[PDB]
Amino acid sequence: NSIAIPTNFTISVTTEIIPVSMQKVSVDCTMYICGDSEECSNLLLQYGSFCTQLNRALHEIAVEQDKNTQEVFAQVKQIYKTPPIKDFGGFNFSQILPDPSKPSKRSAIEDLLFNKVTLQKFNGLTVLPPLLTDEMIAAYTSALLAGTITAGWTFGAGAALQIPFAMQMAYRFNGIGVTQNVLYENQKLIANQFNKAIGKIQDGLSSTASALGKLQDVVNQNAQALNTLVKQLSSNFGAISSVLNDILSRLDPPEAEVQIDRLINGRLQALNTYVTQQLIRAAEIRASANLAAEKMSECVLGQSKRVDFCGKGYHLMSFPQSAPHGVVFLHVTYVPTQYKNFTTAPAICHNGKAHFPREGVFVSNGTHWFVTQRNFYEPQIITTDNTFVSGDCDVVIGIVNNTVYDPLQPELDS
Amino acid sequence: NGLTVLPPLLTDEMIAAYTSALLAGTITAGWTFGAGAALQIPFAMQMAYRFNGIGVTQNVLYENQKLIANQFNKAIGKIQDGLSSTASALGKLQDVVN
Amino acid sequence: QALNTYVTQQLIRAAEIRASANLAAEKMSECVLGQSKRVDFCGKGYHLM
Amino acid sequence: NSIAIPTNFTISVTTEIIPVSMQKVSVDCTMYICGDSEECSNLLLQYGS
Amino acid sequence: YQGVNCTEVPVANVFQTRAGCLIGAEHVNNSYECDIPIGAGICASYQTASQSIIAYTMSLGEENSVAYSN
Ligand SMILES: *[C@@H]1O[C@H](CO)[C@@H](O[C@@H]2O[C@H](CO)[C@@H](O[C@@H]3O[C@H](CO[C@H]4O[C@H](CO)[C@@H](O)[C@H](O)[C@@H]4O)[C@@H](O)[C@H](O[C@H]4O[C@H](CO)[C@@H](O)[C@H](O)[C@@H]4O)[C@@H]3O)[C@H](O)[C@H]2NC(C)=O)[C@H](O)[C@H]1NC(C)=O
Ligand SMILES: *[C@@H]1O[C@H](CO)[C@@H](O[C@@H]2O[C@H](CO)[C@@H](O[C@@H]3O[C@H](CO)[C@@H](O)[C@H](O)[C@@H]3O)[C@H](O)[C@H]2NC(C)=O)[C@H](O)[C@H]1NC(C)=O
Ligand SMILES: *[C@@H]1O[C@H](CO)[C@@H](O[C@@H]2O[C@H](CO)[C@@H](O)[C@H](O)[C@H]2NC(C)=O)[C@H](O)[C@H]1NC(C)=O
Ligand SMILES: *[C@@H]1O[C@H](CO)[C@@H](O[C@@H]2O[C@H](CO)[C@@H](O)[C@H](O)[C@H]2NC(C)=O)[C@H](O)[C@H]1NC(C)=O
Ligand SMILES: *[C@@H]1O[C@H](CO)[C@@H](O[C@@H]2O[C@H](CO)[C@@H](O)[C@H](O)[C@H]2NC(C)=O)[C@H](O)[C@H]1NC(C)=O
Ligand SMILES: *[C@@H]1O[C@H](CO)[C@@H](O)[C@H](O)[C@H]1NC(C)=O
Ligand SMILES: *[C@@H]1O[C@H](CO)[C@@H](O)[C@H](O)[C@H]1NC(C)=O
Ligand SMILES: *[C@@H]1O[C@H](CO)[C@@H](O)[C@H](O)[C@H]1NC(C)=O
Ligand SMILES: *[C@@H]1O[C@H](CO)[C@@H](O)[C@H](O)[C@H]1NC(C)=O
Repeated sequence: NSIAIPTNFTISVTTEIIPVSMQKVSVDCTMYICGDSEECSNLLLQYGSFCTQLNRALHEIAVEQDKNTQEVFAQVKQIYKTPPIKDFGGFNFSQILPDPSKPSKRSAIEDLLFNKVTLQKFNGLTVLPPLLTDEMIAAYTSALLAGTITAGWTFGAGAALQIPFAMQMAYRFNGIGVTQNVLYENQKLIANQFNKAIGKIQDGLSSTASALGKLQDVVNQNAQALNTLVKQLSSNFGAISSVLNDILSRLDPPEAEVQIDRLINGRLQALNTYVTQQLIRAAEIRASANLAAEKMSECVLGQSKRVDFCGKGYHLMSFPQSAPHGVVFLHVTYVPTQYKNFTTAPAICHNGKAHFPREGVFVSNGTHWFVTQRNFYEPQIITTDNTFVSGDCDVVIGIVNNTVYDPLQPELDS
Repeated sequence: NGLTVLPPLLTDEMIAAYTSALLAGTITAGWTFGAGAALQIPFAMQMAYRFNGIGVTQNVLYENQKLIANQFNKAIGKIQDGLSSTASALGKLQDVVN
Repeated sequence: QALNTYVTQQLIRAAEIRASANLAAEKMSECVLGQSKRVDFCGKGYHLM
Repeated sequence: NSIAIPTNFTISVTTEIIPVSMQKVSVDCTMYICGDSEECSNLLLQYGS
Repeated sequence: YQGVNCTEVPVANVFQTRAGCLIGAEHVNNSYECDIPIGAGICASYQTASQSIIAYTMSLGEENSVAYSN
């Protein structure tokens, strides 16, 4: 017959990391298999069109990488600029917005993230640069962040005017079922907690260098695959030697061709295995990129009601940050604290009628009965305006004797 | 010779314990699952809250509680009987094993 | 060659199983611990628990 | 100008099954390919990794 | 020619970019949208005068200046 209602809350900010893109690789099959040997090329010509398929697959992967990046980032039509004012109602955004003085237009957190992953094989193997440079990605992220902060709910509506931040916070508080007056009465404390959480995140990022394991894994896997492909050249696969010139200068054509065929078969198998594994990994990366784009759309541009989709707790807002081959999200949530026990009831039994609250629960400390919201303690005197009348005092199980008051009569008779 | 099967890290007893803990938490704490709380919210209150969640007033549940409980128990019993009768319900996992 | 074929098939099956496990985790989080309003995501009809 | 409004309802319970995990398998390549024969292992040594 | 500098390309209208050296393109220092991607933020298009290449740096969009009132 009891219930606990929070009398305090806190603001928490958490981090999320999602890989997006992958390194682009182009491989020349002929140079890898039968490099600088025209006779080896003539022998390989008997195998038809094996190399073209691998080249086409690698080209498709390379195109898909840029498509993934474009899908994730390029979502805003225009470019907003950093507001020259810093009157955000006490909230601090200096550590996230770009520094006008720095040569590169990153922020402190972005600089730390980029520095956190600072840690030949050209034989026919080449790496192509991405279509979008890091500066363009940072510009897109800054434009998104500035536009969101400045506009609020009028972001993608062309002509707009700066909506005050406190109104956006009040709207978000209304989103989770808390009356807006709480923010207007605890603005300073909320801002202080938010700033402290941001500082704690910055300190944690600056302390440990093992927080970007998700991207480090992708980088290491690609590097190891390329290392294995390179190291495969030294094998002989049962032939006389691993050098074409040795076979040419040591054996007669009729069996030198056999040795060359053996080497060709081995190298073709290695190339095929590498290409297939790259295809599978690219599919996984594409799935991750789709998830990242969905999260961007559903979290940065609006408030989400899905449970545990934006971190633990009731979602308020989130901010994006760039990263090497990935993104970083900073989710800001709401966590109630300091629960206190109370005694409750399902209904109030008046003179023959039953009363149910419009929105809230019936609570009492032993003598007085109040109606209050569910995620914050704020009692009010029970009134005929707060309730809703239906039925009698017979069917409800656990109904409680009390009195419902009306302020209309004291004004009517005065 | 070369083929070997390694055991899972979590034994099924631990999985059952995790499931039971989740069920008990969601059946006792109600909407205060995760925070301090540590008190039992009445079940009918959670039912009324979720009834309101789909645009139905709470009086409906508070007046039909007995019928609602009977229907829920009957549905649970029917599911148990159906599981005990038909042997071709877990094909989704049977296919993976096969 | 037989070993290579088996390994590739196992890798593809592992990818499918991982996708299914992600779906299961999402369903647990959005249905056991809260009420879902997505239509037909948590049963046929209005969802309760 | 006609509408239909229900005057009664029912409570239904359904079932949903989702696979989560596969079976872990480990394979020894040398034993499978060239088991117990050292000549076969010596020949396999030239094939790489 | 990808990944090489044209100080040695005549062996096998010039302009050196971050993706190689481009032959037959007219360099401009304006900014437009991308019609044909090249790499490293460089994009090419056909606009007239005869219809010739123009090689330009990519543009991310148009600026929006929202006024500032609290
Ligand atoms: C909330 O918002 C307020 C503004 O409304 C910020 O207030 C100022 O913020 C700036 C930038 O964070 C602070 O400047 C930094 O101060 C550091 C410490 O300063 C003390 O120690 C130095 C010794 O070197 C003294 O010279 C100085 O007078 C202070 O006594 C410096 O170490 C920083 O230098 C580093 O950053 C700058 C870029 O800002 C680089 O150019 C430098 O090379 C160096 O890398 C920097 O100068 C400033 O002190 C704050 N003032 C006040 C009154 O608060 C809050 O910082 C902000 N809080 C959060 C959490 O965001
Ligand atoms: C909505 O529909 C259901 C099912 O059609 C209705 O349930 C039925 O309710 C009536 C009275 O509420 C039950 O009659 C009673 O039956 C018991 C046991 O037989 C008997 O002891 C009583 O004297 C009385 O006759 C009826 O049995 C029950 N149906 C079933 C299958 O059990 C329900 O009433 C409907 N709701 C409304 C608001 O009409
Ligand atoms: C929640 O608890 C905190 C304690 O950390 C309260 O913060 C105190 O607030 C009062 C007035 O608002 C100040 O005089 C104290 O100095 C604060 N204490 C600390 C440690 O900062 C906060 O007020 C509580 N929330 C509510 C709504 O009362
Ligand atoms: C307090 O509860 C008692 C139940 O014991 C109510 O008493 C009944 O009241 C009705 C009309 O209000 C009478 O017809 C019954 O005869 C009463 N029964 C008894 C045993 O006294 C009482 O009305 C309730 N008071 C309030 C303010 O709700
Ligand atoms: C393309 O490669 C050639 C290789 O010789 C570069 O020529 C020299 O490059 C180094 C640094 O890469 C400079 O310090 C030298 O001054 C260059 N030589 C001369 C004579 O200037 C050439 O610079 C490269 N192209 C670009 C755009 O970097
Ligand atoms: C608070 O109420 C709970 C019942 O919900 C009870 O178990 C506990 O002892 C109470 N604590 C105090 C300090 O009254
Ligand atoms: C219960 O709370 C109300 C409102 O704060 C107060 O008037 C009343 O005295 C309290 N009862 C007790 C027993 O403290
Ligand atoms: C709590 O349980 C007691 C008996 O254990 C019962 O009398 C009481 O009515 C219950 N509480 C409510 C609110 O019904
Ligand atoms: C482009 O660069 C040239 C030389 O660097 C300069 O003369 C010209 O004015 C520039 N174009 C524009 C539009 O400024």
